[PDB]
Amino acid sequence: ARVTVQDAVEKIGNRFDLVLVAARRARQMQVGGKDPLVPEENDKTTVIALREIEEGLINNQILDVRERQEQQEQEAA
Amino acid sequence: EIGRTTDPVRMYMREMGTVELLTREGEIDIAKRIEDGINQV
Amino acid sequence: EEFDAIKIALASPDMIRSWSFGEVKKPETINYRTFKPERDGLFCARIFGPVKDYECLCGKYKRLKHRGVICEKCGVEVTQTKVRRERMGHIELASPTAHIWFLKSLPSRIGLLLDMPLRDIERVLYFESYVVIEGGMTNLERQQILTEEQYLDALEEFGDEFDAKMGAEAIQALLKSMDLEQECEQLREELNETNSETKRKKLTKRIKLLEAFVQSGNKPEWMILTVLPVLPPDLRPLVPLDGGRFATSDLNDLYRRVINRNNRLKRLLDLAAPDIIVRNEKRMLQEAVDALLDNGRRGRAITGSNKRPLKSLADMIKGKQGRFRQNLLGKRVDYSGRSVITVGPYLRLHQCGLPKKMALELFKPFIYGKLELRGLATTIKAAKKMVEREEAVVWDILDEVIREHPVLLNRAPTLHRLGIQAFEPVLIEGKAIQLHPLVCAAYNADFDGDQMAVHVPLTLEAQLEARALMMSTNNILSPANGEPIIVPSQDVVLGLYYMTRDCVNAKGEGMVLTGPKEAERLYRSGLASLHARVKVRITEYEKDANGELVAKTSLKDTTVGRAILWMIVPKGLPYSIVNQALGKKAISKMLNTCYRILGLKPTVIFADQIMYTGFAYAARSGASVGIDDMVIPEKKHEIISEAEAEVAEIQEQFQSGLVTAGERYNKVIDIWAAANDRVSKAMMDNLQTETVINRDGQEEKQVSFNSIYMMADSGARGSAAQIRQLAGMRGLMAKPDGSIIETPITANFREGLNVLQYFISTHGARKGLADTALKTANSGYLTRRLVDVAQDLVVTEDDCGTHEGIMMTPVIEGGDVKEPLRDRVLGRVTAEDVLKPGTADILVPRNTLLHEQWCDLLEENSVDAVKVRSVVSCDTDFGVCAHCYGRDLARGHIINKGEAIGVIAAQSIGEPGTQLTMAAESSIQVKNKGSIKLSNVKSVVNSSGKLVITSRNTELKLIDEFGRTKESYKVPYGAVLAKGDGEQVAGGETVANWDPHTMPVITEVSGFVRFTDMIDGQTITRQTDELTGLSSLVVLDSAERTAGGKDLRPALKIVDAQGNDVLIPGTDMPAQYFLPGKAIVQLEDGVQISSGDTLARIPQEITGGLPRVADLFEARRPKEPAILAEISGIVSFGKETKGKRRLVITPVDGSDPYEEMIPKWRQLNVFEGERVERGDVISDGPEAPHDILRLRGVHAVTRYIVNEVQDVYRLQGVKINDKHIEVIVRQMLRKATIVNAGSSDFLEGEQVEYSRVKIANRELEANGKVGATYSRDLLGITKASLATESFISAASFQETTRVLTEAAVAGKRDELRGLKENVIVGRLIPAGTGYAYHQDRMRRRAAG
Amino acid sequence: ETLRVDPTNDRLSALVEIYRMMRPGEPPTREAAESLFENLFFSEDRYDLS
Ligand SMILES: [Mg+2]
Ligand SMILES: [Zn+2]
Ligand SMILES: [Zn+2]
Repeated sequence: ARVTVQDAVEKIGNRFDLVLVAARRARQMQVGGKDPLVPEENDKTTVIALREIEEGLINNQILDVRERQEQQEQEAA
Repeated sequence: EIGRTTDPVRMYMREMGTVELLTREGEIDIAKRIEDGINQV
Repeated sequence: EEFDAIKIALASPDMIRSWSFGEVKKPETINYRTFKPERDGLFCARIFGPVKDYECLCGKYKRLKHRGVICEKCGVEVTQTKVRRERMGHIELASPTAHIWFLKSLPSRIGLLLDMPLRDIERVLYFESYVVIEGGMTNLERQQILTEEQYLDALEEFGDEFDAKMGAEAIQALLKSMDLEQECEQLREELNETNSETKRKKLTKRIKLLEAFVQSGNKPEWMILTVLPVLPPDLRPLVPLDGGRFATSDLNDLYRRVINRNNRLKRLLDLAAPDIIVRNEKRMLQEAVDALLDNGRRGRAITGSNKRPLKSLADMIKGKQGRFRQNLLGKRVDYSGRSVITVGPYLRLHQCGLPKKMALELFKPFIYGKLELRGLATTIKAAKKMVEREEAVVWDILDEVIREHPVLLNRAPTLHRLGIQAFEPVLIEGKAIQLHPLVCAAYNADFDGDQMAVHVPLTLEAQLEARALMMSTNNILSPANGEPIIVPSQDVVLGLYYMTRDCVNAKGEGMVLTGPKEAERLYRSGLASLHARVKVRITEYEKDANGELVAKTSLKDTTVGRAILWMIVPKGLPYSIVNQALGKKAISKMLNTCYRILGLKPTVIFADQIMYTGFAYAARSGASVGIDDMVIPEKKHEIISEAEAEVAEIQEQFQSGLVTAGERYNKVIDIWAAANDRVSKAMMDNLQTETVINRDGQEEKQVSFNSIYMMADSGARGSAAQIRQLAGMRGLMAKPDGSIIETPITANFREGLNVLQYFISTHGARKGLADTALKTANSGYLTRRLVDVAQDLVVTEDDCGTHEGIMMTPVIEGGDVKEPLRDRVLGRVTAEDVLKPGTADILVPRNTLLHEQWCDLLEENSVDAVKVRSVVSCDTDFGVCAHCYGRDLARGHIINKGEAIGVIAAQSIGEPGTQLTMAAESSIQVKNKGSIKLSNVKSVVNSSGKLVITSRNTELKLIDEFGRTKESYKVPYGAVLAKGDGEQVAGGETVANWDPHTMPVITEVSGFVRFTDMIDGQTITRQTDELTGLSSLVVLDSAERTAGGKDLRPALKIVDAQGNDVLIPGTDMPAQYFLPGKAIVQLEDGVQISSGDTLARIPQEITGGLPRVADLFEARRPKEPAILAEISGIVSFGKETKGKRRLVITPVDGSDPYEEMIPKWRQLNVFEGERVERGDVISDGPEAPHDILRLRGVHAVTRYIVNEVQDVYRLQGVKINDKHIEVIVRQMLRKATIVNAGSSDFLEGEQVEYSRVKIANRELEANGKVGATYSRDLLGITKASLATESFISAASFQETTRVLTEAAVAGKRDELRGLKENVIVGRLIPAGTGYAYHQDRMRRRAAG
Repeated sequence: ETLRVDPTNDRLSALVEIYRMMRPGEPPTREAAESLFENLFFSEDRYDLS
């Protein structure tokens, strides 16, 4: 979260993996125009991504599944 | 004796020092021979 | 665009023409009125591109209709301007010219190919003598130097078959004609017959050059230039300065003179000049080319117009200020600022105060973007005008921008990775940056004029890794050792000390309080004091078996201050933490406990609250410093007068001649030292515990509340020595260099020094100050070398699966335990578990991380030696596995895959460098009680019943009741003992006795003594004494031995009445005690010697600083190395040659005899045939690491280097984990040398990477075939770093020209593995965050 | 001992030795060596101990 990022690291493992995952999710939020899962509370996209990861919503597996589903649906139409 | 004097100026002066000057007679001698060669050709 | 590798090779002339766009024929640059460029000059627009974008000189072909079309009339192509930065030209030399790099850069590759001494090529090139290319007729041969007249002599006779030339044409003709295959095979054969070591190695290196030179596809002809390339104009600009003048680079000048000489040479040849003139021109052309390529290496540097040498291409690459270090490895940066720092005590640990103006400037484009988003500005120019006039909406937008955006704060020099940290900004007014007090220690910053630099991370990934990896709340432990770095300091410590301490009866004795809240309500109302001793009811919490917090309530005895402090402490910790007067150590331990019990977040909040409370109560204490606070003992002058009178009497006694100079000097120094100690102790006694208080009645005695004493105890700022100087005596001083002045300084700073004493102290002051000033540079250079050696290390695997390790024991140097296990094994992985069924039933499971709990288990079971997995033994290629490393000290767990170990190790070792500086040997005395256990001891009983030792290496220990070693000692050879093995010795007892200034040959038996092969006059000298008439026999050595008595080897026969010697049981050795030279037997021949008596008396009569560690890591050879025993067996002397001591070791079982030359004046420890093993020491002196590695093995050299580096740091109280030194040693054992014919393409004497050999060997052993045999080499830091498999890394490090030449000749290929390589080429490093990226590219190698 | 190691024999050879040490690579004529030594240490305008 805002102060310390300990819980997210504990949730994912590597710090480096955390950085990469949260970066791609934040890019998604910023420019891809998606809707944050957790409330805004007037936060940058970076901290919103970290709070999403913190409580188990966003993770590399989930992001991959979501993107594959979107691509499948897009190609269907 | 050459102390590996890499200075090109030294090499030039050493090479040019050998040939010795000669005046008032040679110049006439060489000029005559030059003109003789030109006349021959 | 995308690439994979970089390769280097020589350039063929047709290649150089391939690069070119046209050739440069005139030396003109630009026109003097209209500054347009000239037709074929150095700046032509036709060949190097157009000056102004999309516009040729005439402009007939314009308006982007013609793209790439050349306008014919002006010759100017219509394209972009950037091409002037990348198009090249060329120059066609009239005479071939040698390339200086391949001629002078030693070992002179041209010399190696042709096998000619350098001076011969020199004499040929400078037109001083001829050389024979081809003698078909048998008279002459190839590469024979011919003098001037000698060529005339050979031509006039022979002629028409005689090819001799002179100058660079000759050298090129020699290289062009020489066929590589022939010499390759011939030298291959030649090594097969005779190997003279020097000849053998020179042939190996020449064969290496030829084989590589054939492989690479280069041809030797290309070492000599015929076409020369010309660098693009915009990299050597000619620009107009504002004042009307012009500024130019030097390459313009050098190119101009090359072109001038070349043009005039063409003119001369066209004109048919005499030969001396053309020879002159040819030399000057060659010199001009040499000065172009590398100035000053040809001896005399061409100076510019001014005074100074012109700077050439090689100069643009090489130095500290060349491209490599100054523009590629580190460069100036946008989005950055700089200013003075100041303390902000109200901040939270993750914040920094940023001035409004700096913030407005740094975040400019972000502000433009959000001004446009909200519609407040239509266009960017409107946004500019909005910002420059600073409207209020701009400040609102800025406040919205910086929120959640971290910035990076840096303070140079950046010694370790904590010198850069990321903070969250708070906008302030003013112009100074506000820094949180707790992070000053990490930065090494003090607020007296320092400055720091601010950088802005831009992308989302940069922001995230500033928040996750770099944020200040993530760095609380140091990566060098595990201890925390957030450590409260001066004012915080003073406040907490004052708040906690207790006092006698003062207000509010013996009240009873319902918890801390009442304590605060009492103190702040003036009803009680912070120091009252009160009884308070307190509820602690304690973490349960499954993490639950059980609550326990009790009634404790404490003070008001401690009760108030308790309100801060997070729940989970015991009350005992707060219940004593806190110093610095106590506070740091409090934080450490909170960390290892509760986690990270509670410790962060707790650290803040400690800081806030410490400031508040330090201020309320009102501690100050007056001059009355430095008390002086009432009896100082008495001590001084007594010492003065006593020294006066010793000096008076000197003139009686009873005392020499050395005696008097030493005595006086001892006297003054004793007086100093008495004065200091009296001062501390008067100061420390001087307060007498009434305890409701009679008197009481307590520690004092003197302010300077408070600053001493609390550990806030003072120390004992400083206070000694303030109130005692200043002490003794030293003359400029070594000598310590006789009369000390009796005055102190309160009393004031006088003129002479001040002048005396100035010496030491200036010496120390200059030391620091000139020590910083050495520290920096050392750390740079260390960083460059070990950068490629990254954690790559999870488990190499190796079974090796290092056995580790606590260090028991001398008498006392320097280091226990728990400091030395914590956080490492145990390999090949040590079990002890029996006394302790020791169970250590495989491959476990040693937590604190496991260490506690080890302590209570009290085990001493543990084998531990270590980096130097890891089996992974191109990296180390996580398990062989251990903890990540900064974080606290098993280390993550992909982290850059090598840089961390180098930084952690090099960081403390700045603070690092620059005989009663009679017997052996045990300190504490215990039991004796000897090891490797050869004992012999004498008649006195005393154990005499003859073993060379005898070690003394002290086993305690629980079975640990508490002491260790080295028993010298021939030392008499006191007690045997097994019995318990007593504290203070002496166990051994020997003669210090003597090595005696001790007797074992009795009987008659026969003096054999020793004659008087030939071998010994007659010595006559006075009336008593006691004579002594002294054996003369072969140095002064006469020629007739040379074969006489002195010896002592031990015979009985019959002469027959009884043989030792079971052993067949003859009793032939051949004592070596100078066996001084005072007793004459035929004297009964008792067992245990002295036969001979041969007497036996340290940098330690930053240079010491620099020499340890550089693997330098000590001047006087100890010699080691190579092969076990029998030892003897042999036949001396010119005095060459001849040492012959014939093995007991091995057949081959091994001979060693020995220096004449060096002594030998061993006498004759002994049982000496691998690397048994035989001489005395410093030991060389190379020998350690060759003989004892790799673990031995690692242990040696670790120990002797760590001594230097321990002596200064600097704690570094051994793991980092192990890493550096690993990187320092990289190469191996091959001694075998294997199955692969290797050779005798080649040096190749140990990993490469492992790969080839395992590959062949998967196929049955036998691989080659190798032996590892140990190389210094600089060597090992210069010998990597990558010319970019080595070239950026040091010695650029040499490594570029070797790489160019050998046709190397760089595959871009390291970190420096990717940094230079502008890519993601293969470590940390970037790691994953490269591994993807790795699997792309599968699909290619 | 220095005399025994000393290779030169007379004055002129000594001047030649000095001359070819100071200016290597030039023929050591009589007058050149003489002038070099004099100007080297004993000439008013080329040496001054103030
Ligand atoms: Mg300062
Ligand atoms: Zn045109
Ligand atoms: Zn390993």
